[PDB]
Amino acid sequence: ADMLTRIRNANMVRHEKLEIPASKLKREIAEILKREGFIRDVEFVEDSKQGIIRVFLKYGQNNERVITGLKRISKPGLRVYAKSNEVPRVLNGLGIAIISTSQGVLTDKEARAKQAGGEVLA
Amino acid sequence: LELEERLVTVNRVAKVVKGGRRFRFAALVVVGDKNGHVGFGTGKAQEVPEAIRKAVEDAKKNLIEVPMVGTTIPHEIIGRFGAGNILLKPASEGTGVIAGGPVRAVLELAGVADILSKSLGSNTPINMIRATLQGLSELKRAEDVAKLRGKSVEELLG
Amino acid sequence: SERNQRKVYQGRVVSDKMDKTITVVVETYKKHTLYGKRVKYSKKFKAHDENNQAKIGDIVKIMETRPLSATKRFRLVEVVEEAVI
Amino acid sequence: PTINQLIRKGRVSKVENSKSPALNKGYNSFKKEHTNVSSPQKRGVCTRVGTMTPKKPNSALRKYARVRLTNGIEVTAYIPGIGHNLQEHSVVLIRGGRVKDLPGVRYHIVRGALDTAGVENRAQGRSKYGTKKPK
RNA sequence: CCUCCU
RNA sequence: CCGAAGGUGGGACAGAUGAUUGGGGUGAAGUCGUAACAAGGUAGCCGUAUCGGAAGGUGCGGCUGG
RNA sequence: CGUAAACGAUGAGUGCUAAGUGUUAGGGGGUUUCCGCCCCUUAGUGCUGCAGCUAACGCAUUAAGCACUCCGCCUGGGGAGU
RNA sequence: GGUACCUAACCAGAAAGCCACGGCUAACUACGUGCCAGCAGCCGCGGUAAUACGUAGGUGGCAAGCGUUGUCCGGAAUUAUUGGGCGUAAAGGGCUCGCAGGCGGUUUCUUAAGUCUGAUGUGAAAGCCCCCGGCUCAACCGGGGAGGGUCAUUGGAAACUGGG
RNA sequence: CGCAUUAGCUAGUUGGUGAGGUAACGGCUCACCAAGGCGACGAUGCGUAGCCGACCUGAGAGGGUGAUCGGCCACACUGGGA
Ligand SMILES: [Mg+2]
Ligand SMILES: [Mg+2]
Ligand SMILES: [Mg+2]
Ligand SMILES: [Mg+2]
Ligand SMILES: [Mg+2]
Ligand SMILES: [Mg+2]
Ligand SMILES: [Mg+2]
Ligand SMILES: [Mg+2]
Ligand SMILES: [Mg+2]
Ligand SMILES: [Mg+2]
Ligand SMILES: [Mg+2]
Ligand SMILES: [Mg+2]
Repeated sequence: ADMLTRIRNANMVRHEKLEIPASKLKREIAEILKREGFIRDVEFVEDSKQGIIRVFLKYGQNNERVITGLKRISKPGLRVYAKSNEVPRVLNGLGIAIISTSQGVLTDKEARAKQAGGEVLA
Repeated sequence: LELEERLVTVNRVAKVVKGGRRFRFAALVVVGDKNGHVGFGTGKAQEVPEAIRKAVEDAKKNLIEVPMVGTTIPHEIIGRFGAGNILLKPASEGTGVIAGGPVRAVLELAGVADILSKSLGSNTPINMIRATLQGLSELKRAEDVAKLRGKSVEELLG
Repeated sequence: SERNQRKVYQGRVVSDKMDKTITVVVETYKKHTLYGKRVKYSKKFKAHDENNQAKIGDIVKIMETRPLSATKRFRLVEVVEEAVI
Repeated sequence: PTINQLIRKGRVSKVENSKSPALNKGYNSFKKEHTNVSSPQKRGVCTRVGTMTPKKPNSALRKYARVRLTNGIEVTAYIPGIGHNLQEHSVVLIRGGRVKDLPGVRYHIVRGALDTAGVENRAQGRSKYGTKKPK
């Protein structure tokens, strides 16, 4: 359940789109990523598997991406739980961390406000 | 542009022939504006002028610019070339160029005045520090990122 | 009465054979100091069950008391869960 | 190593060894035990005075003492200084420096614990050879 | 087959 | 009654020391050969066995880092 | 008995990331009566070669690439696998 | 203890030092030795022209001392959680089967141990430190804070990890 | 805190019931019952050590120290008892 490597690998070879097995949180990550401007639309099909639809992330609609050099790292099975106070910022801004909360995500202000740091990405 | 040149090192190198050892000098020279531009330099295993000539080409070929938010770089970056590994980390005002030897030369002639820099492997490792300064230009200041993303500058930072 | 409560614990009953007595095992996940992984810790305890009601599997609550033996320090306040076989 | 591996078996530091082990052992007459005490010098009695050839690429007659310390450990130690400071079987104080040439000689005899000379009329830092400054 | 030491 | 010290006993453990003995390290210019590095003059090396002043040799199987 | 240069000197599992060409055992589908040719495809086994990686040599969908899980192992040379 | 401090002469008189100067790290020449005598933190100097040895004359730091030896941390991303590796540099177990352990597809519901979060109590004094004041500034003393907890107790949140 | 080149340890030991003792709870002591308790999350053994405020160092993580000064503990020629 690592979309990040799927993205990195396709992003490296400047692929137009990629089909990632869908899960609720992998759906909710792709939309966080889409907040910038990736994904145009997907095709929900008759469900046989729970993810056959995939995420269909299409960050390279044109020849070259305006949003290129996508990079992620902080995804270990050893759980890394952030304090609302001590949520990090990727590159001191210019990068986001998908901090899984009971009710919120994203910036440093969206930590002391929202609360549960939980997961931490880059 | 108005370049200043700095001599990093001059090592006597040698080829062996039937006669014996035949010596040349390989000079390594950093060159830069002191205002965002800086060049690698090689020295063609002969002299310093040969080094300067190649340096002044590499300033405009390689490091097209060194991004500079104030008197420091935009973000923290790890420059790696071979076993070169430089940490280049943005500092506060009045910090100084805290860096070691060859790294200092680059950052001084780049015009960076406030930076923290640790070397994690050492041997005229200017190529590694060059790759980081380019890696800043991947996400310079914030104008590109915002434009690349599809956002404003204050939207991106806060 | 406005009494400050003693430290209360809850866990599975690992021992019972000892009559008027049990061993309650408060399993928990302490973080390792350096490496930060949640390691499966387990503290055994010694509580008192006068009736001899508890058995293997019971996720009982226990509260601190006067020292009821050399090792015993708690009472069976209530059998919350009642596992069988 | 995996995190699980690092938990199961931690990291292990390198054991750094002292360059002067003989000055680290005290002694007790009563218990007849060495004690762990960080000494800067040790008194001893010279059991043998002589000369020894250095290793390559050097040649010399390097004057030394086999010395028996207060802690009961027998060391070899270099008699430093130009001119005959070699001395004979007698009490002496010792120091912690190796003679790179002489293999086994991990200690110097301190010049000034008794009758010494060393290099007389030293240029500067005139305190290394027991050179009493004349007036 | 061997080719003293620095 | 309990009971310190003491006595007796057979074990356990640790250090020191011991005729002699074993390899090890080190040491400007000792003796013997020349095993390895080139196809190193019988390609070398690995495991094992056996033999031989000594490097080593030979068998069997393996490897190419021939 | 329990060791080998027991070697790919490369732990196992999983996913992802250009191509080209042999070959082993299958499968499906072309017009065709088959044979045969052609296309596709699974699992092996080779060679060449992108990106990426590498101190370099080289590796490259049979990764030494990009990731995650778990195990084994390393920490200057000798002394000593004593 | 007729001791600190003041006045007032004799008067700047009484109050300069040690170490270092190949390179690291800003800092050289005569002579005497002749692989000797000696030097050496490391690299290394000396076999009859020694900028690193014996002597003789000559210079940057910190300031009655500074040299030498000993111990600890740093430099050492050199035991690497932060932050390293294992084709050939040291390093893949000869290969399986597997107990424990570690780790585990997707949805939904519920739970709330973990996770997060609010509030309350303590974590002396000194020391170091945030504002820092006072004592002429100091080589020093006071107050109000802060840190200090894998810490209680209690009320939430419930995405994620765990349980049904 | 170190050592698995220390893997089994324990027999008032583990719990009960009763009696006694104690300022006081209690195998704390004893009687009589059972058969427990501890341990790979390292018991047991061996080695080392007063612990803490702090101190030194370091970007920090960490590492080392615990003289002087403050707090808790322990001891008072060696050992036992009131
Ligand atoms: Mg030969
Ligand atoms: Mg041969
Ligand atoms: Mg034979
Ligand atoms: Mg083997
Ligand atoms: Mg084989
Ligand atoms: Mg092997
Ligand atoms: Mg298996
Ligand atoms: Mg370190
Ligand atoms: Mg090798
Ligand atoms: Mg190897
Ligand atoms: Mg293998
Ligand atoms: Mg003690």
